[PDB]
Amino acid sequence: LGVFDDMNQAIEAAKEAQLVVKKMSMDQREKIISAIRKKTIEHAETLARMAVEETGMGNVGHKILKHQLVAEKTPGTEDITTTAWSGDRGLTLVEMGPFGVIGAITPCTNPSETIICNTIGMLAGGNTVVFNPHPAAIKTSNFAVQLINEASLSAGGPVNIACSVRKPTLDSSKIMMSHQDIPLIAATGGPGVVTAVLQSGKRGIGAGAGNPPVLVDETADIRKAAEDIINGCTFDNNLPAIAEKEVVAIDAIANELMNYMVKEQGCYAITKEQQEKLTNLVITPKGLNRNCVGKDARTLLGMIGIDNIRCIIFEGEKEHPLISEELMMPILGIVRAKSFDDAVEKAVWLEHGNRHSAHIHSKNVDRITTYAKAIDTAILVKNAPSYAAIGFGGEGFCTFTIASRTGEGLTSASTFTKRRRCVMSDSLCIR
Amino acid sequence: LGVFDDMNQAIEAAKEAQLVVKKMSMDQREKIISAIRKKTIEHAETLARMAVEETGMGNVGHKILKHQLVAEKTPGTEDITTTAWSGDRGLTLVEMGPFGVIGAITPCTNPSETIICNTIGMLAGGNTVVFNPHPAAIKTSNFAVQLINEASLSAGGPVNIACSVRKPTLDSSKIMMSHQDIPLIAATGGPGVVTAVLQSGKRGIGAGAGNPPVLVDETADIRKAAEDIINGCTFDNNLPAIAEKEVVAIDAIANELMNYMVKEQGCYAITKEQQEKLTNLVITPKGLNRNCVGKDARTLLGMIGIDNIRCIIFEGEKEHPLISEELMMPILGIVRAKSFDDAVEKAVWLEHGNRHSAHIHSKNVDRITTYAKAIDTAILVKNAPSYAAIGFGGEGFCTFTIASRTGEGLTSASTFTKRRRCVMSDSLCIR
Amino acid sequence: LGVFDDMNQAIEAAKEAQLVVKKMSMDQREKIISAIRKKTIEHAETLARMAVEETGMGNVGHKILKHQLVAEKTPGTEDITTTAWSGDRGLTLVEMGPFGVIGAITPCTNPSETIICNTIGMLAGGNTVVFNPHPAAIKTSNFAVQLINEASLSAGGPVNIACSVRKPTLDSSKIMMSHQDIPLIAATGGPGVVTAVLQSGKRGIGAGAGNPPVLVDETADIRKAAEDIINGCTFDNNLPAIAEKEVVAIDAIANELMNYMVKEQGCYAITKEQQEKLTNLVITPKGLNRNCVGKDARTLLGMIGIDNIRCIIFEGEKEHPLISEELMMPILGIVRAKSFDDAVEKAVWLEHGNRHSAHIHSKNVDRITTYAKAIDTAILVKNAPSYAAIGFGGEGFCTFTIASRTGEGLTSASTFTKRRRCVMSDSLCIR
Amino acid sequence: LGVFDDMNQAIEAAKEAQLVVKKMSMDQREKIISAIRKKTIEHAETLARMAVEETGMGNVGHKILKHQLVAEKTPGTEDITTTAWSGDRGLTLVEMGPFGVIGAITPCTNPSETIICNTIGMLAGGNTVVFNPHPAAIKTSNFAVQLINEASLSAGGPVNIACSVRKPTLDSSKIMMSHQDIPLIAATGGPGVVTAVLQSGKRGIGAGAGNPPVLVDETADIRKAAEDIINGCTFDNNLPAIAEKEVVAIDAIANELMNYMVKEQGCYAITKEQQEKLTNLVITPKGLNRNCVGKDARTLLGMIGIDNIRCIIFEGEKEHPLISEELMMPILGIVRAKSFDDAVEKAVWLEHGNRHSAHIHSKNVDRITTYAKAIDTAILVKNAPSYAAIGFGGEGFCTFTIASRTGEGLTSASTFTKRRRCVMSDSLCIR
Ligand SMILES: CC(C)(COP(=O)(O)OP(=O)(O)OC[C@H]1O[C@@H](n2cnc3c(N)ncnc32)[C@H](O)[C@@H]1OP(=O)(O)O)[C@@H](O)C(=O)NCCC(=O)NCCS
Ligand SMILES: CC(C)(COP(=O)(O)OP(=O)(O)OC[C@H]1O[C@@H](n2cnc3c(N)ncnc32)[C@H](O)[C@@H]1OP(=O)(O)O)[C@@H](O)C(=O)NCCC(=O)NCCS
Ligand SMILES: CC(C)(COP(=O)(O)OP(=O)(O)OC[C@H]1O[C@@H](n2cnc3c(N)ncnc32)[C@H](O)[C@@H]1OP(=O)(O)O)[C@@H](O)C(=O)NCCC(=O)NCCS
Ligand SMILES: CC(C)(COP(=O)(O)OP(=O)(O)OC[C@H]1O[C@@H](n2cnc3c(N)ncnc32)[C@H](O)[C@@H]1OP(=O)(O)O)[C@@H](O)C(=O)NCCC(=O)NCCS
Repeated sequence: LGVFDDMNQAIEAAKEAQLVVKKMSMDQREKIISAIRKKTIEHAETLARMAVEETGMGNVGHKILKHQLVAEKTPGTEDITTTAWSGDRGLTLVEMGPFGVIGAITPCTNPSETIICNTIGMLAGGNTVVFNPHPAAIKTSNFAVQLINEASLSAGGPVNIACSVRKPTLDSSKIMMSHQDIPLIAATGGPGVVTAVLQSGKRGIGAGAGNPPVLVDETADIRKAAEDIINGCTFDNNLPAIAEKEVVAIDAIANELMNYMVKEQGCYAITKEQQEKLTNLVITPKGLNRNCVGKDARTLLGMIGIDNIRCIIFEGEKEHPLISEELMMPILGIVRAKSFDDAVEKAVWLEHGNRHSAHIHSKNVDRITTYAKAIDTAILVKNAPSYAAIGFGGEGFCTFTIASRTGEGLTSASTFTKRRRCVMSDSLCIR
Repeated sequence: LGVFDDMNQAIEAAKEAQLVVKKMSMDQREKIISAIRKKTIEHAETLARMAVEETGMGNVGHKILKHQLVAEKTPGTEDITTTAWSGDRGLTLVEMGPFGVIGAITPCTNPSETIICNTIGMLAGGNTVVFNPHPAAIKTSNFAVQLINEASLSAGGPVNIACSVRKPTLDSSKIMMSHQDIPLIAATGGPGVVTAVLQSGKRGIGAGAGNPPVLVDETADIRKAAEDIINGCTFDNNLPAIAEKEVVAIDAIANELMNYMVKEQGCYAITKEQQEKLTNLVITPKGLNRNCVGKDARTLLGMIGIDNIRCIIFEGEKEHPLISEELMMPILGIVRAKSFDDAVEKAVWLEHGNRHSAHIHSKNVDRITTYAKAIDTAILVKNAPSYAAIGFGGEGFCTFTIASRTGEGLTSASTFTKRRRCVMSDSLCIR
Repeated sequence: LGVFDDMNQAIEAAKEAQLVVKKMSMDQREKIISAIRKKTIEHAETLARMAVEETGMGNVGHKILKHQLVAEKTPGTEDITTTAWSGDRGLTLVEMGPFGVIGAITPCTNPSETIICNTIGMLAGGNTVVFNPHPAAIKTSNFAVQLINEASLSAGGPVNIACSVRKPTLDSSKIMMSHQDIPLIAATGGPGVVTAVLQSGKRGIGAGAGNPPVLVDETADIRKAAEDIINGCTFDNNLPAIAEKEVVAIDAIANELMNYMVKEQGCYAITKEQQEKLTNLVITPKGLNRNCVGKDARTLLGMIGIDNIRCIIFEGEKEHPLISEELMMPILGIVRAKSFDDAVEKAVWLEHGNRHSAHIHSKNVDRITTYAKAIDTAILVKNAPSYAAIGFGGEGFCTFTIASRTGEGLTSASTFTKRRRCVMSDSLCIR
Repeated sequence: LGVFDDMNQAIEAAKEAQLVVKKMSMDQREKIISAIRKKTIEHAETLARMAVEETGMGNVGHKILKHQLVAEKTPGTEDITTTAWSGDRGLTLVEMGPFGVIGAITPCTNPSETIICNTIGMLAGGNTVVFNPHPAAIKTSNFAVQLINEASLSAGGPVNIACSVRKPTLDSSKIMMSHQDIPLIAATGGPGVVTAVLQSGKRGIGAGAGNPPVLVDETADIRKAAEDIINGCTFDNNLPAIAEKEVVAIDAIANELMNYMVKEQGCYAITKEQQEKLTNLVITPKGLNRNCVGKDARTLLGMIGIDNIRCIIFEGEKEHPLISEELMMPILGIVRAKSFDDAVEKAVWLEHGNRHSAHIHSKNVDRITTYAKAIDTAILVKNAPSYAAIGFGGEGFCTFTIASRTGEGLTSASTFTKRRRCVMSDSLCIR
């Protein structure tokens, strides 16, 4: 249901559906969107269980919360807005119109979250969407597509507002990328897929990688910073791109911070020898060990023969491979800094020019400003866990497509629209 | 001044300048922008004369007005705006940050207009820009770059906020497109350059082609529609992408309309035989005749041995090559329509799926709506000349980079920025 | 529950509640607001029945729809918004803070609609409210107050977010008006109460009277204009201030229009003699006959011995007392106009400088503009029934407090807040 | 020129002018506004000198800067904005229309600043204005009116966009307040005039009094706080309502702060005996000594026989009459606080429920938030002089009419407009 044997079929189906969607009222779109939100909540446990079973990554309870967040806080048609300028020369409107059929490449970390979040946004703007799901999360992804189409059916149709394929491949992704009925592709993934999309001759909205540092200075609430940082790091076993993945801590509070992490936040400190063993396990000749990504801390420790604990920590240099590299594992090094400017320099290196996400615990407005300016990320969270950036304990809406590479930031319905100016000359200014 | 021997030098220079620009206050940027506006006005006659002399296209008086429009109505730092959401969970800001060094590929139709308009916008957002000017308008383009740098010098620097090269080529455009210090390219030109940009692995903001129809229905002010349409068509000899390039007229008013065009608007009606000769002249085995593009009507008529007149008109079918093809010449066919829905169908075919610009003369709100929905263009002008779309007799700002292919519409400073969300958790909501 | 024996008690109670509300999160306010919306829908039939029984005015089915509209389309906390300006000099925020305890004077036409609509808006902005209900609709009004407090209790409190008195009087309204703990009064009623409020030394948000003309010109869809106009006029038996209360029709379509009204819209045309009898009935030495206001057409006709029909119509001069005077009865005179400018002149006289509401059926953009500029009302509806102005078949939110006298227009949560500027100097601009 | 013998003449003249202004284009209004800005700058020295000579208050150099600020940063027609909502049900616009002729009551502290600032704003929205100037600043005020009319003449008229009377009185203010052609009064003054305006049966936009505390905590940059606070306090000899008028300082930094004030900021510390003499001088049986208001510190000290120095300071209790009372003199008491919460409590008492202005020097986000929430003022400045609140070293526009009593905050053009909703049903949504 919405799932096809080949990519050309999927696209044609979505194209037919879009002729209806584009003519639907906002109330009609919103009825479908409401049905999607409801079904996402109703089946959050199933979606969450499916992802862990299929990919081996993450954990069920956190994926339930992520789907609840998508359902509650993804913008709908209220995100489609109009500007008006009027005067003696008349009325000029700027509207957000559909692109048409949008292609979307989705990850195996937040598979159904991305699919459902993209769909709500894209439908609100009058589009339909065709997915090429990640090959490691195909069943989970297509289940979400099927749910979306059931929701639309329950609200009177049409079917195929979201489409996918049974056996997504590099080849089927290439059919999408070169298909002339797809004017826009939303690429949520790694530099591999995204560069390909930005080489397609289409507009591409491109997520990128991150390696988010969290800087803690001596003005911070250190007890709360420990709680926030481990909560954010270990959320869905560090799978989210936004999650804290290393700490830069001012010398004077580093011991207090790590002590709290061990004593109150379920962190286990590993020795140099244990760091060496863990490094050899999780970084391989083929790169990141796929058998380790998104595993919980107790499992990773077990894998190297070390038997409550939810995070692995240690103090190290920024160049340490478990600190400099984005692991998507609950492994969190603490880098000690001599001074604030030292700390900012370390955090900037650690972010690696991704301009994705960065975090700080500090009560000082000048410090916060300095860091924000220097690090220049799509996301900056101050005195909360990273997930405050997508509306979990922070103001603002949720997305799972953070267009750090192409600059649109946290994408929503308005992102996936074409701008149209309508100039009504010398009339309809009523003033 | 701002002009370099090779593209790598240009880019490095712009990159150095941008480290200063990004740290400049809005007042500092605006001082430079004001100086640029002033200099553009001061040298509009020179820029206009240079373009006609160098390219052989357009006319001086209209290019003066286009530069005046750029100077008066291109947005500056006021276009860089901030959103805030606040509540018990604190304060979330969304800001527009710089990309960095932006590459820009510019046309030979509105060469200096595009360069100056792009620069004002890009500087406002904290960027610098490197141009690869059109090879047919190199001297005009680089003069504009030099003016921009003189303006910046007059306001205290820095130099190289806008850079270019002495001898732009396909090769130098390729250095820009593949340069890792350029994260964004603004491509103002034809499908050739734009597709290349959208294959570059960078975000590309892409202008496209158009073929703007103007539909006149029987409710229109026909005398004024004749005036508006010929004024818009013949503006800078039909060079602008937005200009009217064919008419679709309801049968009942078509004769009245064309009569007005001949009697009051300086139009000359050509016979079938003359249409045939003109077609053979302006469409060639190599495509559009470069020796004809942007020539005035008296010149084009002279070229086929026909000796006040500012536009060539005739009645014909939509498929007629002087009607279906975008000529950028003051040649305007009138296509007769049986009914409104017939007229909309003809206009939609004639726009060729460019979703660029379209125009209508009608006083009927339902008719206007029908047409606007069906034609789905970045620009729709109602009851005015096309140039009302860029702020000449219409509400709204000016641009010369209309991103019809990639969907950003009429570009301005905000277009050329990265979005950043800053989440201040549990503080700085003062309510 | 929320209802007190005397006004000073009510105000103190609301004042205590407001110390909690102002510190509530938007999510907490919205939980209560959601409960209020739900309860309003659940008890819409009861509220509607109570009003007709108590006041003798209006009709139950339409009052059900009015309460559904209030519940669905009154803005909540989303209407409380923040502006931000940032640059080198730091960050400036403008926020909407509470006034405190707001007093409100409400009508007997839309009693509970006004109370519930005011409360949702006022609560969203951090205020509480104290009502002095209309003495003709006390039981209906206080039932609505009780419902509001039940909703708040169901969501965890506090009680007394809305308060009222058991026996509202002119005297108790004067205690409210002169009470130093009430910095703002929202006055929904007649010139009597509103002027008193604007003499109170407090800010007053003041509804005024109207006499809304609907102009139909020869370009209109006349069959649909007949339907829309009688639907709008007869909605809740013409009680709403926005409702059509006289027609100005271009000569050429007047007969067609009235024919449709009689043949398809349940209108009964009265003779001059019948007009005379009806005039003597409904206009009295004491003014409008209270026994006639808000009665259906069949009843009014019966009252003068005339026995499907839902509206009384006739053709007459603008000065005819059943045309020039706001009756809040389904009595609708048609004034014939020679020309558009004649029609605009007649409609402007008929609106009596209230600048409240006016309506037009016309497909011509210039005509619409002319009329809109000339009539200068808080509300102008084009080609729909009047109730499109409050979100019933038109874009936009619902209100029952239209501040035509003081200029705030269709009031909502943002209306009832104080503006606060917060200047964070030389920090927290992250760009 | 714009100045009349009696108030009825002034109002009729303004009423005639407004029929033209309301029909003027934004470009036409802005041409006049530009001329007003230019003339204000050109004659700032004259306006400044006139005020000091006439009233005996303030100082010329600071009044020059205040007029430069008015000219540069008062919003014009860009502050008049439009909202649009569109969908299947059509297009709804909300516009800002004129009130008409606005009455304005202006002060003798910032006489011409208020007049010019009000006029720019009011003209932008399509209004004209009639002033009743303060009787102590009549010549200065009417000079400003004359300048405004010269500016309008220079831009082609009309004359009388701003009107005044030769001999303003309580009686002429009452003619304005009760005049039926004035639907709105902007009252910039003391509780006396404002309450009268809020008793007039008109909408009144009401400035109120203040007594702005500046709280300095132990996290502040104390050297800079000393500079900022004395600069803000002593600006135009403490005449502005926004200016710092007492300090609440955390014990631990109070001595450092006052030491800096004496050593670097030209403060003179007075003994208890000198405080007693100064109190007897400046507070009298008739209230504030008019012969002392707005005098410089050297003069006030001289007046009690005490002979570089620009501010008088001393440490005292909050109830000390030179601390608790708003003096509009460069007299600044420092109140010592035991703790932050103590300091907030003291500052809140000192503001006296005016909800006007308050200030803080602190680098701590939580502290700032606590204070902002507790003090609930129209203006809160953090880590700058008070005048950052009107755009002098802070983000945001300038006003001299801060509607603290009625809640509109820092008034501008949009403040002085009526809101109009225009519902275009089932057309002109182009999506
Ligand atoms: C989670 C992860 C380790 C799983 O690895 P995996 O199972 O081997 O799958 P991969 O993502 O490496 O991709 C396998 C191949 O399919 C491609 N691919 C990825 N997503 C695809 C999709 N929807 N559709 C089609 N092909 C896809 C990849 O490019 C790759 O091809 P390649 O061999 O030419 O490089 C990996 O996806 C990853 O590291 N993702 C992080 C990217 C990201 O968004 N990071 C921010 C979050 S912290
Ligand atoms: C005006 C015009 C007829 C002049 O033609 P021209 O002098 O032959 O120049 P061209 O634009 O055709 O380009 C010549 C070559 O340089 C390329 N080129 C164009 N702009 C370039 C630029 N800034 N920098 C480097 N190369 C450029 C072209 O791709 C082309 O290469 P190709 O042979 O591989 O196709 C032509 O530019 C044109 O038709 N432009 C319309 C595009 C447009 O924006 N239309 C909307 C306005 S109505
Ligand atoms: C419906 C209506 C005819 C009922 O008349 P009514 O039962 O006699 O009640 P009234 O509104 O005339 O008011 C009776 C008295 O109580 C006053 N009053 C009205 N509302 C009051 C309220 N909430 N609380 C206290 N007193 C109120 C009135 O000022 C009046 O006092 P008065 O004798 O000094 O003038 C009358 O309210 C009316 O005409 N309202 C229209 C006002 C309006 O908003 N029109 C736009 C809608 S079309
Ligand atoms: C500066 C000041 C001390 C000068 O005092 P003044 O010369 O005696 O003039 P006043 O303002 O006291 O007013 C004198 C009388 O004219 C009235 N008045 C004030 N402004 C008026 C105006 N434009 N037009 C007509 N009457 C006016 C006053 O109400 C007063 O009448 P009253 O005797 O019934 O009370 C006094 O105006 C003042 O204290 N203003 C502060 C109000 C304010 O805005 N404070 C915030 C700034 S810190």
